Amino acid sequence: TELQARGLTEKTPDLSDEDARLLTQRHRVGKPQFNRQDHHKKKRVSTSWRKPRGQLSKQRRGIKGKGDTVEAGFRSPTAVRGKHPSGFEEVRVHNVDDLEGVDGDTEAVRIASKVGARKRERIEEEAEDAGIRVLNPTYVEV
Amino acid sequence: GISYSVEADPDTTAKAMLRERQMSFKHSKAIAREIKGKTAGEAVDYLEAVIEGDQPVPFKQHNSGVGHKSKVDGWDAGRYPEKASKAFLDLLENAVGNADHQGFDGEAMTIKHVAAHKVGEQQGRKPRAMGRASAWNSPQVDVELILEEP
Amino acid sequence: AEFDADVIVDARDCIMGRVASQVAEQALDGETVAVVNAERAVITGREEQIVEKYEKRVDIGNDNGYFYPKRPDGIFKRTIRGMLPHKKQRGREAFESVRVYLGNPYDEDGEVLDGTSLDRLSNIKFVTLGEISETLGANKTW
RNA sequence: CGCUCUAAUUGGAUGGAAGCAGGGGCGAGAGCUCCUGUGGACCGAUUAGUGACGAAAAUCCUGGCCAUAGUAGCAGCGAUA
RNA sequence: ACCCUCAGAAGGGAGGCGAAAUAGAGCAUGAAAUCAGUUGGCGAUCGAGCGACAGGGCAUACAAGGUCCCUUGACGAAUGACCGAGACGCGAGUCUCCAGUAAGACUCACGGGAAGCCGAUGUUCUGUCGUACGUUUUGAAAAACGAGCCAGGGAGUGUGUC
Ligand SMILES: [Cl-]
Ligand SMILES: [Cl-]
Ligand SMILES: [Cl-]
Ligand SMILES: [Cl-]
Ligand SMILES: [Cl-]
Ligand SMILES: [Cl-]
Ligand SMILES: [Cl-]
Ligand SMILES: [Mg+2]
Ligand SMILES: [Mg+2]
Ligand SMILES: [Mg+2]
Ligand SMILES: [Mg+2]
Ligand SMILES: [Mg+2]
Ligand SMILES: [Mg+2]
Ligand SMILES: [Mg+2]
Ligand SMILES: [Mg+2]
Ligand SMILES: [Mg+2]
Ligand SMILES: [Mg+2]
Ligand SMILES: [Mg+2]
Ligand code: NA
Ligand code: NA
Ligand code: NA
Ligand code: NA
Ligand code: NA
Ligand code: NA
Ligand code: NA
Ligand code: NA
Ligand code: NA
Ligand SMILES: [Sr+2]
Ligand SMILES: [Sr+2]
Ligand SMILES: [Sr+2]
Ligand SMILES: [Sr+2]
Ligand SMILES: [Sr+2]
Ligand SMILES: [Sr+2]
Ligand SMILES: [Sr+2]
Ligand SMILES: [Sr+2]
Ligand SMILES: [Sr+2]
Ligand SMILES: [Sr+2]
Repeated sequence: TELQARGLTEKTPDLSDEDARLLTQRHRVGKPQFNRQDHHKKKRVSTSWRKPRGQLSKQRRGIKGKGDTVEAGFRSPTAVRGKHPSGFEEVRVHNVDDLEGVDGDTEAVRIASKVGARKRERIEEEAEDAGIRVLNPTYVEV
Repeated sequence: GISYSVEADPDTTAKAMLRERQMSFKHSKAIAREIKGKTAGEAVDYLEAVIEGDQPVPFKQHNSGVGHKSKVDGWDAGRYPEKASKAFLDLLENAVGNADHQGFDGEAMTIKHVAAHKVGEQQGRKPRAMGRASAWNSPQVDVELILEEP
Repeated sequence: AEFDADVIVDARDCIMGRVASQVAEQALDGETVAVVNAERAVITGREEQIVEKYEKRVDIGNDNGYFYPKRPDGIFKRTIRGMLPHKKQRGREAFESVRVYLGNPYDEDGEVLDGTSLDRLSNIKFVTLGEISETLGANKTW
């Protein structure tokens, strides 16, 4: 009658006190957009980052209000860098044999886009049995 | 060409289209804008009064240099585009005709949707001074119409 | 017409700019102020130079215009506007909630604000706002 | 970091590949990735290579397109029809 | 094909074929510039590098993000009191004690709450900063030079020798 997701959708990882502190920090602090200078002024100039090279560039010179320039000081904490907002470390899966060695307490799984409905059904049920959450589940009518 | 940009329920609706019409697009936007909401019969009487010069079509967007008309309400500029009005009458003759064939009361039906689209230009060239030539094109217009039961 | 004022100020024998500075401060704090007896408001100094400044402001202008008020009604209102960011939303709201009057249209007597009063027994070099307006050419309607 | 094609190793796809549109997540970032729709046949990853490999600019080139504008012209000529 | 419409082998409507006609003839896909219609936000008293960062309004089907608010409590860096008591100062005010105390960013726990609700996205409002970009130049917002806009194209390569 209604749509429901396959697998352990509500599963949360068990992180140490320090890894949860750092995850909450990354979420609070965030980071600026880091879009290219004047991307909004010209349609031919895309949003993708390019170092402002111009000798007179306001952003290059670090004028306040012209946006933050990419620096190493903006990096996220090592202990949490790359984690999903849930706290899980991602493992990209293509088949059933890719689920082997995956710890469902630390890692969650993301099935590649290309993988069809047939192979997805077999990956999803074998993941639920192994205690692993699928980040992109199939919504079946139950 | 175009396709109907708005959904239409066949049981309470009648459709019609004009293809690659060599008429002014600017005039077509203005006519469409003004006849929308009106009854098919009201629109026919309106467009006939325009061809006669008794009723002006408000030119709200394409009005540079257009003189003011007293009969224009809430606005100032307007004209009497007969060519595009005669073409819209062909569209309303078709629409009401399709309607009557389906068992509806064609004239009494409300114009739910009417929009003009520039499908292209019939390329032309005009010789100018100094051994040079410039464009002299004709706009090709498509216009959709969806009539609905009151 | 009625204007429900929270504060009613008596400008009589009071130093204009000092009243104006306080009325501006209060209008930005949300108060609905009404300056009363503006014809009797005072401005210190040598009359000849004061009138020279106000006469120059009347003679200044072009096609764009420089509308300078001749009546004490508007002169006090303009003095207040120069102490308010009238172009900004908050500033315009503050200014529009302040009104200056000739005489006293209210039943209540106005309050004399601190530090604004001028002791006539101690000062001879000053002018009444109405005296400036008569020299400017305004019709004495007070 | 990204692009092309080669190779080894190894995967995905008509139970819907690439591409495109809109949207979610990650990376300081180059960029990676997922969802939905469209599409309807191809597509990756790692490693070692290959190079006609990355654009906002050059009065840059080609194509397309908007404003200009329903504007100028469709009068002027000793032939005013 | 048939039928209706039409001046009509046009076009249109209805209909038929096919998995698909948004595969219908320069007919795979169908980007941007850009146009018509329309939705959301703003809007006819108000100021211009168009934004970045903060914070508010209004707007939001699912999916791929799931957080967020308030009482209270724990922890508590730098910093750090009011009141009161005593004592100075012409005075504004100050010293001593109270006290490195109460407080103090972040984080967490119990209880309660939100699901357009938190994030995010669109738009708009407020605060702060802000006269493009690239080039030339001692000095560029420049009344120095280039570009109408978009897409695609567009610049360290080969041999020999060292
Ligand atoms: Cl690094
Ligand atoms: Cl046009
Ligand atoms: Cl003037
Ligand atoms: Cl201001
Ligand atoms: Cl004196
Ligand atoms: Cl913390
Ligand atoms: Cl080089
Ligand atoms: Mg852009
Ligand atoms: Mg004119
Ligand atoms: Mg010639
Ligand atoms: Mg390998
Ligand atoms: Mg290129
Ligand atoms: Mg460059
Ligand atoms: Mg060109
Ligand atoms: Mg003009
Ligand atoms: Mg004659
Ligand atoms: Mg095609
Ligand atoms: Mg020089
Ligand atoms: Na009128
Ligand atoms: Na009128
Ligand atoms: Na003075
Ligand atoms: Na003046
Ligand atoms: Na907002
Ligand atoms: Na140059
Ligand atoms: Na420059
Ligand atoms: Na200059
Ligand atoms: Na041009
Ligand atoms: Sr897919
Ligand atoms: Sr216009
Ligand atoms: Sr004050
Ligand atoms: Sr489109
Ligand atoms: Sr190249
Ligand atoms: Sr044109
Ligand atoms: Sr003639
Ligand atoms: Sr059909
Ligand atoms: Sr200014
Ligand atoms: Sr402490």
